[PDB]
Amino acid sequence: ARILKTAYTFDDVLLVPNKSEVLPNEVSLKTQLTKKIQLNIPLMSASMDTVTESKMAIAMAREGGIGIIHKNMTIEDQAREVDRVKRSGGLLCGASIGVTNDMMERVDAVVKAKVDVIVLDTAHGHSKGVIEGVKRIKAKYPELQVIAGNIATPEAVRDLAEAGADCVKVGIGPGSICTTRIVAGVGVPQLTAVMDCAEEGKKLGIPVIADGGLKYSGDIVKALAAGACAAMMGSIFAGCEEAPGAIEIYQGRSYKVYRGMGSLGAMAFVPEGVEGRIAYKGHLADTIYQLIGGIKSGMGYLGAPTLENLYENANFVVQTSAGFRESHPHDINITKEAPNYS
Amino acid sequence: SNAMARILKTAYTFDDVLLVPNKSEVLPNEVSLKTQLTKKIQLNIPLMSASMDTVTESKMAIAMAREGGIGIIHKNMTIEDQAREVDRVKRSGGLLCGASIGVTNDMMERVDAVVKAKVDVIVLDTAHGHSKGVIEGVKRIKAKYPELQVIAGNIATPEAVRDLAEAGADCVKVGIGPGSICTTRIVAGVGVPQLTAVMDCAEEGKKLGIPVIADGGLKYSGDIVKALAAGACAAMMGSIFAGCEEAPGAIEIYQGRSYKVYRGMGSLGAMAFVPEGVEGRIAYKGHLADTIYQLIGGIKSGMGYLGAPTLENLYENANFVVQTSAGFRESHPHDINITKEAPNYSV
Amino acid sequence: NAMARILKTAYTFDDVLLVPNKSEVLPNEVSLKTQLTKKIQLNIPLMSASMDTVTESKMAIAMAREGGIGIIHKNMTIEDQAREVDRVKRSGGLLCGASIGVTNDMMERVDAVVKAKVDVIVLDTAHGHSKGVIEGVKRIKAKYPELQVIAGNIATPEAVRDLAEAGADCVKVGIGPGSICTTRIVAGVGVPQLTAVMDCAEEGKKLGIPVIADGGLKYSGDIVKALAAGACAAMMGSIFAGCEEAPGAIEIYQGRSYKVYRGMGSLGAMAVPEGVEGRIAYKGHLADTIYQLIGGIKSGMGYLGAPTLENLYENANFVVQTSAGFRESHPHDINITKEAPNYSV
Amino acid sequence: ARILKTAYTFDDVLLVPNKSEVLPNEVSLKTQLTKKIQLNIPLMSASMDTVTESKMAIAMAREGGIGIIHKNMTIEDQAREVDRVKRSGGLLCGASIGVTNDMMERVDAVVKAKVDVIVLDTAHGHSKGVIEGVKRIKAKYPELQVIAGNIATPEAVRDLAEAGADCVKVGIGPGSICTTRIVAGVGVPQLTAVMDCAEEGKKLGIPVIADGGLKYSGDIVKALAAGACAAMMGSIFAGCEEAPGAIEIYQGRSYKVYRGMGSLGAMAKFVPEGVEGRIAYKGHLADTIYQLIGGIKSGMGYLGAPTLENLYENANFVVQTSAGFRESHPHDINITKEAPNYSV
Ligand SMILES: C=C(C)c1cccc(C(C)(C)NC(=O)Nc2ccc(Cl)c(N[C@@H]3O[C@H](CO)[C@H](O)[C@H]3O)c2)c1
Ligand SMILES: C=C(C)c1cccc(C(C)(C)NC(=O)Nc2ccc(Cl)c(N[C@@H]3O[C@H](CO)[C@H](O)[C@H]3O)c2)c1
Ligand SMILES: C=C(C)c1cccc(C(C)(C)NC(=O)Nc2ccc(Cl)c(N[C@@H]3O[C@H](CO)[C@H](O)[C@H]3O)c2)c1
Ligand SMILES: C=C(C)c1cccc(C(C)(C)NC(=O)Nc2ccc(Cl)c(N[C@@H]3O[C@H](CO)[C@H](O)[C@H]3O)c2)c1
Ligand SMILES: O=c1[nH]cnc2c1ncn2[C@@H]1O[C@H](COP(=O)(O)O)[C@@H](O)[C@H]1O
Ligand SMILES: O=c1[nH]cnc2c1ncn2[C@@H]1O[C@H](COP(=O)(O)O)[C@@H](O)[C@H]1O
Ligand SMILES: O=c1[nH]cnc2c1ncn2[C@@H]1O[C@H](COP(=O)(O)O)[C@@H](O)[C@H]1O
Ligand SMILES: O=c1[nH]cnc2c1ncn2[C@@H]1O[C@H](COP(=O)(O)O)[C@@H](O)[C@H]1O
Repeated sequence: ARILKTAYTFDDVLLVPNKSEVLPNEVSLKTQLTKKIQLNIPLMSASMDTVTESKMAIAMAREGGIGIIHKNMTIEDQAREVDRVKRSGGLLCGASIGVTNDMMERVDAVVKAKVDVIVLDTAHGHSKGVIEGVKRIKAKYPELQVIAGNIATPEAVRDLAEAGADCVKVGIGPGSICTTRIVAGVGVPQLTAVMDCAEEGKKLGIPVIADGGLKYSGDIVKALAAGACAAMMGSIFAGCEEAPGAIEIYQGRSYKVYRGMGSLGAMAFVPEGVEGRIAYKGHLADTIYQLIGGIKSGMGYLGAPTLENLYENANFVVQTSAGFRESHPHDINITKEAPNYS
Repeated sequence: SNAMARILKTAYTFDDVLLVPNKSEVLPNEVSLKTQLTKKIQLNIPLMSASMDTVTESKMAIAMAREGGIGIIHKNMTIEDQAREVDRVKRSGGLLCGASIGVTNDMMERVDAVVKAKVDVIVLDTAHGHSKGVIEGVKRIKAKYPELQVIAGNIATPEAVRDLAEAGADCVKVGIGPGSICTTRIVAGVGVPQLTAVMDCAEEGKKLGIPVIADGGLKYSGDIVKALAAGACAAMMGSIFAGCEEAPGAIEIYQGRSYKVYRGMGSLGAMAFVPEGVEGRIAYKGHLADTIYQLIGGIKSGMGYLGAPTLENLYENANFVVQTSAGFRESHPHDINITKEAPNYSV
Repeated sequence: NAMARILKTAYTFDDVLLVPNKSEVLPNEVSLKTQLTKKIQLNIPLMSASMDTVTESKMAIAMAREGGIGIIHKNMTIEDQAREVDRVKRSGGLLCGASIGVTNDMMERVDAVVKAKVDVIVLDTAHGHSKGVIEGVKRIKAKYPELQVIAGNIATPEAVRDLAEAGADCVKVGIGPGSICTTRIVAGVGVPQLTAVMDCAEEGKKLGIPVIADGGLKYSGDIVKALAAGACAAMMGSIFAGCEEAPGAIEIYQGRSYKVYRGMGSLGAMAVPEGVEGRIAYKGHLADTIYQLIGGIKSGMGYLGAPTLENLYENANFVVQTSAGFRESHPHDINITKEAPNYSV
Repeated sequence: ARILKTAYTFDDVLLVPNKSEVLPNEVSLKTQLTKKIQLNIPLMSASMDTVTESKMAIAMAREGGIGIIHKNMTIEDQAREVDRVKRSGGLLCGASIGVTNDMMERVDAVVKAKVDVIVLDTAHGHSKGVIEGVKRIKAKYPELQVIAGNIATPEAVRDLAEAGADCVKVGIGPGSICTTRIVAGVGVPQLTAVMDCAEEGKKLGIPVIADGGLKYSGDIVKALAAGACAAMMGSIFAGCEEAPGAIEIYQGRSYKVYRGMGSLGAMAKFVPEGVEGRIAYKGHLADTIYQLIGGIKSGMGYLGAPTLENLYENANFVVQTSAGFRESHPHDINITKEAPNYSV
């Protein structure tokens, strides 16, 4: 038993500005999710039963990103949901697969529906089940793009690449709704996790996704600058009109339900998530607009016209909790709504 | 030129660190939680209830033993009552039982009584185990009862592990200042953050062949995983069990909520003074079995994440990272209004 | 083939404290004079922010009368800004500064404030380490070789060097520390201010170019830290936005007096945002606030044995405090029942 | 301009238990305030007009410590105060002195009242005025014991000892009522200040006082283990019935006034370096001292120290994070009973 290092989350770090010749409106946000799949913006909606069904997946795709359709539904329903996305004009669609007895049956149905990428997503991606699962899928569908997760170490990146994964998803315990670190003791602060895993993925030619723990548009800039090809979000999208669930009103405020897929409610037991509510945000398009503007602003400050040189030119400093207080607005009574800050 | 620097080492508590996932070929339902409390005493689960007058009498010790762990009967009662309590556990189906002993004029009379009642382990229990009185107490007890299993505590340094081991202790108990009801660090200025204490003591124990117990400061199942991964053979809890039906004390209702009393053994109320503990209320939890179910499930999850089929394998292959207070905020659920109870998480 | 990296820990004012020095100088014996630029001297090292809720001619006149300087904001027509500079210049030859953006009409605005005899212009931008600001400085110094130019905002030594080479007479440091700023949150970018000022001032001293510590200052002691770290001057928005001389009416809500204060990057000021809009306490007249700030600075210089600001820089030593140190540093374990004029909660 | 190191306050550190052959009841709290002045317990009350006049100094001395009579009164009044303490049984008494035009005449008057020790008390002890003040006092009164302060660095210890100080007082900005670090930006977190200065004092044979920022008895143990010969407190004693000021009731709670000497109110008796407020009434000094001493004795038992010197020689600190601090305090308990040595 040894203590390796201090590991950082997004709130621990800030990016140092670079000499720039590019204005935010001039930068480009295209990214390769896999070698075969390009996205116009590097944003993905989480594969959760309170975040992404076909309604969300279609809107994400029209905005330039992609939704991963959750697997808490019949194989038949999930193929139906993937098919609904694909027939809505050649939109990209993903679907979640689990390490289950019917894994291949479910894969078979979503490929029949022409899914563009599957996510073999589990609480612990660095495992015999996932590794063998990836190898079976690629042995039957060599061309099927496969994201495998979730992981938090460079050894996991190497092992899953070696299995045939086309992309790996990073994130153990940083989710807004996640208790894995509290109930199991396990996880890696997400900025260090993405940085160390992306470094290994660059050496092997495999992209990594930064999944969970993102709250503000500036957090996405950090995750991309740390080397992720894309950022996955549940909380930021669960309050949008296109996520599942009705709008509930209470004391003049509107809400949507959001819960971990390891929460008691979603599994219906020793849960690794919680259940609750988040503010209703309106249409996804308004949220995406603010995320993309802040990302383009950060790339302007970093002198990055596109996303590759962003990682190469990224220098972080660590801030203390007093630095964090300086970074947020302070010593002001904010009386007006800001569209990208709360 | 090169300058002089003050050598101050940082020590960590459970909330300072996280376990890094390992490659895993084991599912949580396949791991084994057996542990050796002492070379002679095996537990089916690595959990102990604290020797406190608001946590463990015979009712709790019986339930802990039936769940696969052990309870330590507290000594805030007559010698005859403590022997009766141990005896009641031992008559309830050969269950394991422990009893707390103090550095007192009547120490051996109390030891004799609980030995007569067939106690399986005594805990020579003190605020400062790395002391002349505890060292001599262990020697005297082992000279009279060479086969009697003795835990000695509490301590926080490898030197204390070495000295108590040389005195004849079969196991040592680590924890100066981490307990939820404890003020030792505040009033005396003394203690060691518990994750570092357990790690540094356990590593010395591993080299001497003596196990160590991680006593105090545990709040969530994941904290126990950290303590076991750091090398502790078992985890001792007061607060986590004190709200259970099987703990001493009536269930008290106030403004629609149910409470039980929990207090330090060094608080005024327990000692009845310069106290080193406080007295208060915690939420009623219901039956011990439901709390144990959640704790065990969390430990098994952690071992799955670390690929550990056994607790020795957990310790041998565990790596930690340090998190900052921002890391801690990410680790807990954040930016959500939690609306439903979770059986293993409360804020 | 470079890779992303974590360079170091960087500190804000609340992270550090100045170690007392042997002193042979009482606080009333110290001199607060400073060179804003080689050409311009200030009797006290304080500047009011170039914002439409902080500085117009009323504030700039009062700042200059106190011995500092105000920068007239550019959220107005070119003609009105020229008029505002002119009102300041007329009142006894007081120093005045004016804000300029990287815009298509940049040189037209410069022309008009030069005509009004502005003493310094600030090429004010969110990201001063940029081609636009560099080319802007060069163009201005080509048409007006002796016009003093401050360029900002920046946070790195590289930026100091690049703007000095472009011809800047002074550089302004601050990416993200402002009270009303959200740059670090929405874009992910910035450098904690004490470290940003120390590292930029270190480069500036090597090149003979001063640097301004802009943003994030809350108490008079924070200004001492900024000056000890090598800044020639401190610029404040929040500390001045509540004064009588700031723009905006005095608003009363539930027995408390307020004034509006907002980021220039806020939706309201621009009518994707990087600032917020709110209200701060009304503080009465600028003179009362400056008195407390100056007294605090003089006290600090007494503690550090510094008769002059250059001596303060040369002999200042900092320690880092933890959040527990910070709790010690503030009053603690006391129910404060009387207002202190230089301390609020 | 450079960052030297991280500096720590009491809440940043904990003492590691030692092997112990001494029980808390077997330890000795005796200490040398100066080479000439022994205290039976290592505690002093602050020279503040809401903490120490003759009533508090007499009570402090009878408990084995010492009070420093504040100077916010006429020279004649301060002499009478000192005189009351000395006539109450040869009790030890101290008196504060400022860097003032009447400095020597104030010293003359308290010397005639037979003060045991004067404290050349100032915001910045590492200054020419204090250095020359000490030299002048020791020139006229070579045997008069002189504490000089306040300071926060080893260099200040050296310069003050060279001036002739018999003891130096450490604390720039730790006071509960102090705003020095906020308004002037200056100070050193108190545990590091005491450790650095006391180590310098030990080399020179000059003791150092840990003055300010103490909240709990364990904070004093840390100050003494860091090498301080004594601890000085305002807040911990200002609520005692022997402190100046009436007991005031507000909404069923009892309070006394407590304020910095550099607050407006105290200076009026303007850029201040302190605040004014109220703290809880604590009853008689004896009950507070009893808890402080018990906690110190417990700490010394944990460290196996029969004496304050052995405590310093064998003390090892570790640093704790804010998560460590949350563990060190009681946590996850609704406290429902008063404890005499713990509040929050
Ligand atoms: C994202 C998270 C948090 C999540 C999502 C759904 C359910 C769970 C539950 C609550 C069921 N928690 C769990 O599942 N915890 C766990 C712990 C350790 C291990 Cl080793 C495994 N292993 C599983 O078996 C598969 C083998 O490939 C795959 O690795 C994993 O899903 C699972 C967690
Ligand atoms: C778990 C704790 C906190 C506890 C439990 C019950 C009582 C106390 C009290 C409040 C009485 N606090 C105390 O007891 N504090 C103390 C401090 C330092 C020393 Cl050295 C000792 N030594 C005692 O005498 C024995 C000699 O072996 C044994 O070491 C110890 O119990 C005791 C503390
Ligand atoms: C002080 C700040 C925060 C501020 C003040 C007013 C408006 C803005 C807005 C909200 C408009 N935010 C912005 O302006 N964000 C931004 C981001 C990245 C870059 Cl690269 C640039 N570049 C601009 O174009 C100029 C070219 O030199 C100069 O670099 C900059 O002013 C601007 C920000
Ligand atoms: C304990 C403190 C905080 C205190 C107590 C009373 C008054 C003050 C006031 C508010 C008046 N604040 C002050 O006094 N601040 C100060 C700052 C810097 C220097 Cl250099 C000095 N020097 C003074 O003049 C003497 C010359 O030796 C001696 O050094 C010092 O007392 C004083 C502070
Ligand atoms: O219950 C769970 N426990 C732990 N992690 C979860 C759970 N459900 C979803 N996740 C992860 O949390 C991410 C969402 O994090 P968020 O964007 O911070 O809300 C998802 O994309 C999953 O990777
Ligand atoms: O009053 C006391 N002061 C300090 N520690 C105590 C006291 N009473 C019990 N303990 C310790 O605290 C542990 C319980 O800690 P908890 O599980 O955090 O509530 C016990 O097992 C003892 O080691
Ligand atoms: O909206 C904005 N976003 C970021 N920084 C701003 C904005 N508006 C003004 N600033 C900066 O914030 C400073 C004022 O900071 P303050 O003194 O902390 O309130 C100004 O002098 C500018 O450098
Ligand atoms: O107004 C002031 N400003 C700064 N320090 C003060 C002031 N008045 C008293 N002190 C110091 O604060 C100490 C008391 O600190 P406390 O024990 O934390 O309340 C005194 O002994 C003085 O050293």
